[PDB]
Amino acid sequence: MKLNISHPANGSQKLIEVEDERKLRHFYDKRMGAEVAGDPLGPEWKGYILRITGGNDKQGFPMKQGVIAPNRVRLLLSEGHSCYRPRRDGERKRKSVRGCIVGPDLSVLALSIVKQGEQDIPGLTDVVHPKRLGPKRATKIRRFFSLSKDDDVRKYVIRREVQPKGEGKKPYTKAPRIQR
Amino acid sequence: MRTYEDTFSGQRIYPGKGKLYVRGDSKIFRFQNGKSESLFLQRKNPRRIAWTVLYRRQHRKGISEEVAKKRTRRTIKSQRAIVGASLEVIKERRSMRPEARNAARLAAIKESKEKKAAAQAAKKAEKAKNAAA
RNA sequence: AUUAACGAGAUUCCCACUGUCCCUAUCUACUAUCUAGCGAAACCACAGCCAAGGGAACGGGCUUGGCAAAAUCAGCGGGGAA
RNA sequence: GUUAGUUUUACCCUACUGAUGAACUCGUCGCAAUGGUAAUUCAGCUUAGUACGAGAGGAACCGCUGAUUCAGAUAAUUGGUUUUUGCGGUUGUCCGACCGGGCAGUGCCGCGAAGCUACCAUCUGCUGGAUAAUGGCUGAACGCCUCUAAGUCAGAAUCCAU
RNA sequence: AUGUGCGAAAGGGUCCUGUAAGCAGUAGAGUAGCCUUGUUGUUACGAUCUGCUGAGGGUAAGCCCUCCUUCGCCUAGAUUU
RNA sequence: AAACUGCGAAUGGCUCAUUAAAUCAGUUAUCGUUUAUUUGAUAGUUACAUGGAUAACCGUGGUAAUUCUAGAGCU
RNA sequence: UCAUAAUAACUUCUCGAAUCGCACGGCCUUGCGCCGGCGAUGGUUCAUUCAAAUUUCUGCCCUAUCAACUUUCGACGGCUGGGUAUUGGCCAGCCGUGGUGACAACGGGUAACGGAGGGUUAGGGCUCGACCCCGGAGAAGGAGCCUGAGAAACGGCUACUACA
Ligand SMILES: [Mg+2]
Repeated sequence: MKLNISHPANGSQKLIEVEDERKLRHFYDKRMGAEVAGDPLGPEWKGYILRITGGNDKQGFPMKQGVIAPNRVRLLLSEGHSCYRPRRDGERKRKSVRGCIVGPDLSVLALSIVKQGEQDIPGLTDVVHPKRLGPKRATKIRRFFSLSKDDDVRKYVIRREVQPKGEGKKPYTKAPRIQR
Repeated sequence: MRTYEDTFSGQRIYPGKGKLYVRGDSKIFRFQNGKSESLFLQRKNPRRIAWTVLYRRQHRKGISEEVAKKRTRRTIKSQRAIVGASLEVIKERRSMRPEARNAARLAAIKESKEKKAAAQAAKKAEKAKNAAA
């Protein structure tokens, strides 16, 4: 079985191999969106609480919030559902989905950290990843940089740095196109 | 080993007891004992049978409730570093209070006023030459 | 020679049904059973363990062998060419 | 050629299946003469696409797992049986009505423990000796040969024991 | 034949059936009365439903436990060696 | 470039199976109804500007199998 | 009982521009002031256009070895409602007993989509019309539906049947 662990605080992701069925007997009744103590995983994981986000079956099928069953069921999907993207306005396709009860059948599980412990994870909490793009709507800059109603918000626009590939010409800057 | 729950009456079932009945349309039923099985085959309704687990739950006899919604609703976290600049650089963009920011504003508006006056002066010069033309 | 209706008349097939059967199991009442009281009949040369032999050519009895231990109760249907 | 037509008696003697029993004081624990005897056949995997054969075709011992017929037990689970007349429903009539009851040889229906019971359910069914047919060893009679004439080896679902 | 005794009741356990009698109701399809005429106006009748109620009844006659629940019985009579 | 949003995809093209007052033809009615689009008119009873998501995107996956898709971070 | 207007009210209740491109103008308290043009995209109602859906009158080939048909479970009509974009036996309740027919109803056959029209000729006719234009229906057979002004759509989806 495979586990895909993600850390939203620092924004990092890793996957770990676990082969001991005895270690994972502690779930197998937990639902989607619940709390659990990750301490019995091991000593370096003491003082951790995990949130169950979802997984993939052995065939590749995902699970869907709101269907209470350990098996998989066919349903009549519509617009707005989680595991279907229609190709034309108004389509409704019948598909098969996995229930919201964890079991020994799943092929890959996935979890997120809610509260850390004292030990550190050798590949997860030691590196931190930044965000990708700053704000661009007018109200966002004022609240973000705490300016008042009349503080010339336009000037404070976070900009990126880009280098032209032409004869190593001196780079220039790129900006977010303030709206409203 | 494993255990099952009676379909008709909800009683618990250990290995070896009871039987398993498969209906014509590929639906599997389990009965803990003869009493459940016999009643089911007569098209009786479980809702109206006084000793069933479903009947008790439907009439709400002897059970209470629980909730923890507002506990998991307090999960809020902190901000993270942008790629625009160094995280410490990001903060100091609004670390300072309103003195130095205000001082720049007077210079900026004076620059704006100077350009507008130059435009008006240039326009008057442009108007004069146009008439002279 | 045909023939509608009729038949506790003889014969063949089909649907429903079932312990007729595969293959047997269980329950109830009245006897059989034991006791107190009453209390017969058919039948009977003498009687009553077998194998072989010869003989009126299929013996309980004869010849040669096998064997063989008091008094008795409930069933059974081989024989007594019952 | 066709249709319809009464099938009597066992309690006696013996034979057989079982169950008591007088004599040497009453008991407990044992030996074993004699009598009886029991297991049977098939299928699948591997050996094997092999030995053999030009080709087409196409085996066997050991090993593993099951099954058919028969025999001896047992009832945790499944099913059958209901006078447990246990609980409930219900028809007719009778006790003035309700409650509680009688009768309809067990009124009828639903469920029904205990006991009995079903390859309709579950468990179990051993190895020593001597031999026949046949194949052999040493070896004369008959200077050679020969499994037999003296001696001797292996050996069957057979025979006798466990 | 003084006992971890025997017997008769009782309590608890385990099982079978499936929610007792009685009381109450802002339940109940409506009909007939009486009025100060009502947001349920009351008085009479009314299969059934809801609550007290997984309650009531039965339970060894070839079920289990009780020194720690109660009440009783007891070192015989006759025959024989 | 990619992607969100808007529109069309209900037009064209093919065939003659069914259908005997049914389809169809000429001629009437909507004072008995709907109509994107086109054209023409037409609406006095914090305001220097309001709020949360999501795509594209970086990076971690499953199945032999598809114009299948999961969970994490931005707008 | 039209157009339009007035009165009393009501509404999980709408609409009356938090939208985009070009130009760069005019005033006097000289303020980061006020006013100003041409377009695009939208918006309530009315009118028009492309239409659509129903609908009045008359007109079809063979057959009597098809003469009486329709109403159980609407068949002809009246009333009160429901539903549809709207009328209507279209549907739900109550009530009358009607409707078609020898001037050929009802039923059966068609190697039958209808029409504008093709072939052959004194005149009158006989026969063909799947097929380039107009109208109708269908996407293997039946049914059911989402989006939209417009679909009972099939180079859209759901289920069964038969193939694969
Ligand atoms: Mg070969």
